[PDB]
Amino acid sequence: NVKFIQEKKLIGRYFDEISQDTGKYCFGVEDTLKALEMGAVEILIVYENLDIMRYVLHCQGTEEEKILYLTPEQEKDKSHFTDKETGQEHELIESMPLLEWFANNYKKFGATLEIVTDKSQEGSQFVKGFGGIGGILRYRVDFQGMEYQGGDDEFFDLDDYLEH
Repeated sequence: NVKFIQEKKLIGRYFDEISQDTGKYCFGVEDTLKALEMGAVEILIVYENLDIMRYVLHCQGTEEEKILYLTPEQEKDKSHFTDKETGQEHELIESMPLLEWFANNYKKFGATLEIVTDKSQEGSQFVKGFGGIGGILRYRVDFQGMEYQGGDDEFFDLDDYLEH
């Protein structure tokens, strides 16, 4: 099965290149997804046994749409579905198997949707270190997270370069 070897070279190439501080990789759904949207991803690392799914939460008010990943415990809590800035209960419109989704249109994003498992040692590095979703990029790209990213260098170590 290609799975065994696919997960070996792919997964390893993810955690190894990152070992070079090349920032040409990302882990998780949000990141792996965003990078796919960024077209920065060269290859996608998603496991067959992915417990992460995509659910869309919306309210009639259409003033606060929310779509994020939830694990067995997350969907159970349901607290995330609501917000203290709206105090309203969202309404799930649809539910789509993320992993299944990844292989559905990965061609559109231009990323190589490759499946892998935790059977191999490398696989654990992903699931245990991340969760079962990763994204390899072609080259260093600009990432956004906290406010004032363009300058404060939240994820950019280059901030020190500025000093000297």
